[PDB]
Amino acid sequence: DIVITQSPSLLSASVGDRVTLTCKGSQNIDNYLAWYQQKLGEAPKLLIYKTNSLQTGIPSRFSGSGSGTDYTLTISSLHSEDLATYYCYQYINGYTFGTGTKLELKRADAAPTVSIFPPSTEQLATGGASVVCLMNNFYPRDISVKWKIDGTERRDGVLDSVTDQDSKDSTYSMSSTLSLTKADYESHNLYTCEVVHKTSSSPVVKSFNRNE
Amino acid sequence: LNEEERLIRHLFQEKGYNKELRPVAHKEESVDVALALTLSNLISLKEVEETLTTNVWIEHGWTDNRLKWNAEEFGNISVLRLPPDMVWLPEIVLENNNDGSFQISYSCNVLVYHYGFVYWLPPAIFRSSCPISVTYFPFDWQNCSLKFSSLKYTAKEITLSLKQDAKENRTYPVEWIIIDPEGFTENGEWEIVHRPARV
Amino acid sequence: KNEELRLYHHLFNNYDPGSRPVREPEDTVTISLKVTLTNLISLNEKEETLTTSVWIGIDWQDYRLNYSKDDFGGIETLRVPSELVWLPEIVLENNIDGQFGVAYDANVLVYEGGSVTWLPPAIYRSVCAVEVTYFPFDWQNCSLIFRSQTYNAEEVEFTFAVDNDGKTINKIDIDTEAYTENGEWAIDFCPGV
Amino acid sequence: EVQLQESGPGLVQPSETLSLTCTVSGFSLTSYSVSWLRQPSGKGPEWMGRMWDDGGTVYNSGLKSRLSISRDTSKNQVFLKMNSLQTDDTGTYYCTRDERIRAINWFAYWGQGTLVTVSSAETTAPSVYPLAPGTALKSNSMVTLGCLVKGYFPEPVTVTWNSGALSSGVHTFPAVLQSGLYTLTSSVTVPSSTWPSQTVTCNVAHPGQQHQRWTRKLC
Amino acid sequence: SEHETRLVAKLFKDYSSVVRPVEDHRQVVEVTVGLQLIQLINVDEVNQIVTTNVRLKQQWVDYNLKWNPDDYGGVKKIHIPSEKIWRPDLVLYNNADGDFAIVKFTKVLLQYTGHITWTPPAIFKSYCEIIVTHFPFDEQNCSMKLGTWTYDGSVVAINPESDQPDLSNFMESGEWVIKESRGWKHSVTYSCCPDTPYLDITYHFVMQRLPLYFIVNVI
Amino acid sequence: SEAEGRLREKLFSGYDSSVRPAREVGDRVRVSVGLILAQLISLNEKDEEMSTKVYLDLEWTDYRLSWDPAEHDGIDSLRITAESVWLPDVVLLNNNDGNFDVALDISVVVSSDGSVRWQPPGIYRSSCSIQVTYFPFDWQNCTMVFSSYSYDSSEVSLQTGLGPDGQGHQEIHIHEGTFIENGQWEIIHKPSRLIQPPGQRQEVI
Ligand SMILES: *[C@@H]1O[C@H](CO)[C@@H](O[C@@H]2O[C@H](CO)[C@@H](O[C@@H]3O[C@H](CO[C@H]4O[C@H](CO[C@H]5O[C@H](CO)[C@@H](O)[C@H](O)[C@@H]5O)[C@@H](O)[C@H](O[C@H]5O[C@H](CO)[C@@H](O)[C@H](O)[C@@H]5O)[C@@H]4O)[C@@H](O)[C@H](O[C@H]4O[C@H](CO)[C@@H](O)[C@H](O)[C@@H]4O)[C@@H]3O)[C@H](O)[C@H]2NC(C)=O)[C@H](O)[C@H]1NC(C)=O
Ligand SMILES: *[C@@H]1O[C@H](CO)[C@@H](O[C@@H]2O[C@H](CO)[C@@H](O[C@@H]3O[C@H](CO[C@H]4O[C@H](CO)[C@@H](O)[C@H](O)[C@@H]4O)[C@@H](O)[C@H](O)[C@@H]3O)[C@H](O)[C@H]2NC(C)=O)[C@H](O)[C@H]1NC(C)=O
Ligand SMILES: *[C@@H]1O[C@H](CO)[C@@H](O[C@@H]2O[C@H](CO)[C@@H](O)[C@H](O)[C@H]2NC(C)=O)[C@H](O)[C@H]1NC(C)=O
Ligand SMILES: *[C@@H]1O[C@H](CO)[C@@H](O)[C@H](O)[C@H]1NC(C)=O
Ligand SMILES: CC(=O)OCC[N+](C)(C)C
Ligand SMILES: [Cu+2]
Repeated sequence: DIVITQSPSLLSASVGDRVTLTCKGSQNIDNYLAWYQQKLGEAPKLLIYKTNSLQTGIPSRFSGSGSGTDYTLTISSLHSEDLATYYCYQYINGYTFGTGTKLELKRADAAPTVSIFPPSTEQLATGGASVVCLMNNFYPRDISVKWKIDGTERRDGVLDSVTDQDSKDSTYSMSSTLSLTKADYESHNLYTCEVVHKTSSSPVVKSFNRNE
Repeated sequence: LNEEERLIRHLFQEKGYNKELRPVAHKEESVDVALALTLSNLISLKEVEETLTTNVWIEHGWTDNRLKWNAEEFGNISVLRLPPDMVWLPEIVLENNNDGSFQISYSCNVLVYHYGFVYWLPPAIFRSSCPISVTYFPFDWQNCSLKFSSLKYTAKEITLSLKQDAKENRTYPVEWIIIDPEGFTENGEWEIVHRPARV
Repeated sequence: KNEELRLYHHLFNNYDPGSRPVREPEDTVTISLKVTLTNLISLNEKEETLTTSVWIGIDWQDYRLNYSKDDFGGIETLRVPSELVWLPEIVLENNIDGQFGVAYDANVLVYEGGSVTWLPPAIYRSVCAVEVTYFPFDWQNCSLIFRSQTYNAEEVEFTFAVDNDGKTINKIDIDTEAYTENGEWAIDFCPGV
Repeated sequence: EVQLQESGPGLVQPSETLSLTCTVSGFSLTSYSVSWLRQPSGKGPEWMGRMWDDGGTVYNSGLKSRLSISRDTSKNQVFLKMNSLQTDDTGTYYCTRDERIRAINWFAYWGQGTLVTVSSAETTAPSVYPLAPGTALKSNSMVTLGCLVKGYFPEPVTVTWNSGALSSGVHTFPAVLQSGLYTLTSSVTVPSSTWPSQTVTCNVAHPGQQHQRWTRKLC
Repeated sequence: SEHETRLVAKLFKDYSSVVRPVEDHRQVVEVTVGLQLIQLINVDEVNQIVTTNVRLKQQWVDYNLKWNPDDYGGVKKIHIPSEKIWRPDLVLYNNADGDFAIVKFTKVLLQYTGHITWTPPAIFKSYCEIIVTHFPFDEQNCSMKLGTWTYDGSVVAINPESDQPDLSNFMESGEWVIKESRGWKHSVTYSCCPDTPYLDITYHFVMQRLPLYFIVNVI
Repeated sequence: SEAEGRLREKLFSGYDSSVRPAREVGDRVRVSVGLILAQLISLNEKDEEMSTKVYLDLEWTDYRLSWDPAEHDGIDSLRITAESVWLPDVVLLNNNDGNFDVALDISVVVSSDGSVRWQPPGIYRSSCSIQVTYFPFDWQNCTMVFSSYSYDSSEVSLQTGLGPDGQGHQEIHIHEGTFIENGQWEIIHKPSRLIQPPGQRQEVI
């Protein structure tokens, strides 16, 4: 079937900005492309079909354009209502969907509030030694985290997740963890969390030595 | 949405077009039908069978105001092509045929124009009866003819007329068989000396 | 009530003769062909036309027409107009007058178990290039080419009919109760491929 | 007017059979086709199959053996049944009303979608470990402290700080699955002098077995 | 087992064979026309009529006859009666005593892309100017002027499939050898229709008589 | 032409062209059979066959097709395609090539009193016993036998068409101003006779 790609994967724009999401197939889609708007926890809503037919009741600020293998969705003036994930899909040969473009309101850059916590006594009593590192209220979402133990980096057992934009300040929050056994933890003493973010040329670092 | 399909729906389903009724405001009115004949090839004149075979195009033309539409309302469609089964036809046949082939050979699409003019140019091969004057053979000339009239309609119902054509914004009747240099094939035995047309 | 009417309604109330009798599109319909020659009407050398009267034995399985005689009063054959069933549209490709199809649209026979049989009579005029070199002591290799007009080899597949002894009849069948000898042309061989 | 509502079990054992009911209102199944879509976690949506208006069905070739679709035009319900379930089937399942132009079809309306999780793990109570800084690197009036919630199954789990005293300064990072069980974290902003003296407590509840815990600050 | 019937029903529910098969009426229908010559049946010198068995392959895309193969289990082609669809009205202009248009309405092959292939058989009895000078050693140049009768070049454009007729299935005649064959597309303006040029493809065959029969019996 | 459409729909509402317009079960339908000869195409002695181009002149009353013209905007007559009304199956019994029927089903004319007139053209090749003796001074007596194929004399009564004055002008009509004079044969006598049956059928010869 016709493979479909979208760009950007994540797009940030301020209210009122024109945005043009792009959708490109591996084969001629012959204008049989549709766009729908999906919000977290809400039923997806069809915006456009046949690349330019506006769905009834969709605001006229949405418009579609394209031909052959390249297509675009244009929002003439971004409203706050329109912050959502937009998928193009194709229905002329099979059904294939884009990965989706997530659209966020643009925000002033902010450095993360970084903190690090050793495995508490209660976790160590249960034999768990997972380390945790937090990064609250940062923007943009572009962030990277590295764990270093006794100066040596660690990647096994590392897991993390990032919240969506806060509804009041649009900043992101991230948490990251390093699961370890009590034996593996006690084999080392130095632990540090290294946070890379676009607001600085050097990483923010936090560290602890042994139990608190 | 194709404007042609919406236009055809408007003309036939919404307007309720009836192909069996003549295009007239009142039954007392006759339908004026213009005929011309384009001779494409004089296939043969068989003296023994007294049968002239000709490949011809019969130019029918009449007005059907039921098929009028505003071009601007339907995407600027100025001409529409319809099966002849869809529209009323004047039902004109070769009266003096020699073999029972009264009707045209191919029922081509009718052309309908937005101002209500209906145009039809079916091709036909006709085998008309042509009595042969053998007297001066082989130096003979033969006065063959093709007689066209309607049998389903009469002078009370349809008025036959010759195709009118225009030069210098003045109209004249085409009182002759049309010979088109792109469509016409010269017969190797017979030279067409005269080719009149009369109502 | 006539059980044939119940059988006809059961078979054809939800039957489409457009689609082939296949459960999946990629399945071939196997056709059993058994051309039976009734007479060689003539070989016209001047026009190079062989005229023959034949019966075109066509048998195939149509799973949609499957029925059991026990459910319909013991009916073992139903005659149905051929326009109602799917047909392989077998035509004589090497005809010369343009008569591709058969001369009479005989009813098909829908046997129990879903076997469909068609045996229409046909008169065929076909191209036979005549080698006049040894006339009048000449022999002529006329041929009849049968194919589906519509379906390709991956949609409809031909096979020869199988005799009661299990031997495939890879030749034109001749029935002593139907064949009338031509007084001008003897027939020596009639293999099918 | 037009609405669709998927319903079904949120958790199904592997190799069990999933069943979903798409309830329909505002239109008649006899005149609109209903397609089924699913969105596997971390992937784009895929078409599973369609219930035709004429009552026929068609299925994705990858799922044709695993799927059956049926409907009740009197109840305005479309049923999906899927067997041989596997971990990779975990995702959100949508039923869609399909529009048409001649033979071409596209998804015009979506239901809200039902999250289906395929996992063998039995319901398990969370552990709630306290998080406290390993060094006194800061003393500001706004310092972040949290709690680590691990081992519970299934979702959801909820975290609050001194119950209703949580205030807006609370964050709840999305849960993560490890070794077939969930892990979650939360943090609160508190003065550096408050959290060692006030009994700042993370309150955690797990409706999967109505479990409840409270963990105070320890350092 | 019902999906091809469903497909045919969906395609033709509101299909119109009257309108041209284009998305927009200002578009031109692109028809590919390939004459296949199966047999030179006769060359009637005295009547100047040539009888030929031909297949007139016609190919065009019908915008409305598209379908998605996944909706119908991967059905990518179907056979449908040609009387149901719109067809180009190719007429043999130089017809002498046969039919002008195709009369054997065989089934067309329709593909999921909307591409229609139609290969109706015909016996064209076209007029040919038999040149008598070099008889019985004469070469005859007989032609077939084929074009859409009512659709003009701005409305339906016909294009030759190949520069030459397809002779791959030509049954070798015992009287005439086709030394050359070619197809030329022309646009010409008729006095009927001065503002709209009409397209035609004139296929022609240079046939050389085999003189041996006439050498023996006459010369 | 709205009133014509209304009248046409009224007449054929509940009409059945397969049923002959007998009012009572015993009523016969009287069909006047006239013949107009347009061209004696040829006479073939080898086939003993005469080819003629003729117009029939069939007239009968169909009570189902009567109407009051004052109720229908003064429409006193109507032209209707022959396939939609009941037609007598008058055919050439003595044809030589199997073409019983007429060459073209032109429209019938229906009068408001229900009188239907039909004048279809026919191309006919009747068998004609050739008087071989006095060739080439011979004269030939060819016959065209027209009868209803199916209906009995008790259902359809054929009659020779009367003259325009109602005279019993039992002759083949020939419009001498437009008749295509044959170059080899001269028409001397052209009578017609109604032949009474010896379930039997009447014939007009
Ligand atoms: C046996 O008999 C047959 C016929 O019975 C005979 O067939 C002829 O064969 C000759 C060649 O042997 C053909 O001649 C060629 O014709 C080609 C097609 O020409 C047509 O199309 C041209 C396309 O140009 C534009 O056309 C329109 C615009 O009008 C536009 O939409 C298109 O996109 C395209 O751009 C067109 O130019 C051409 O016009 C010709 O005629 C007009 C008026 O009639 C005149 O004004 C022009 O000057 C011109 O003559 C016509 O409509 C053509 O392409 C081809 O050209 C090649 O050769 C010439 C020289 O010969 C070079 O100058 C040129 O660069 C190319 O190399 C050539 O002209 C002829 O058309 C056939 N005719 C028929 C009726 O089929 C066989 O030859 C006979 N064989 C024997 C005896 O052995
Ligand atoms: C009567 O007429 C029949 C039809 O013309 C004759 O049968 C044909 O005879 C010719 C003789 O040249 C055969 O042609 C040869 O075939 C062989 C076999 O190859 C075959 O398979 C390959 C691969 O598929 C294919 O390319 C060939 O075309 C053949 O189909 C070749 O090796 C030779 O090169 C040559 O082509 C025909 O095959 C054969 N056809 C059939 C259907 O029998 C028959 O011989 C005539 N009989 C008499 C007594 O006159
Ligand atoms: C065609 O139909 C017959 C009749 O139903 C099938 O034969 C069996 O019939 C009995 C009825 O007593 C059923 O219980 C069986 O299920 C049928 N099937 C078999 C395999 O025994 C028959 O199978 C059908 N199909 C074909 C191809 O003939
Ligand atoms: C029709 O053509 C005119 C110009 O002649 C143009 O202004 C108008 O927009 C056209 N309308 C449509 C519906 O295409
Ligand atoms: C309009 C129409 O039917 O034209 C036919 C004649 N032709 C093809 C020579 C122009
Ligand atoms: Cu199916």
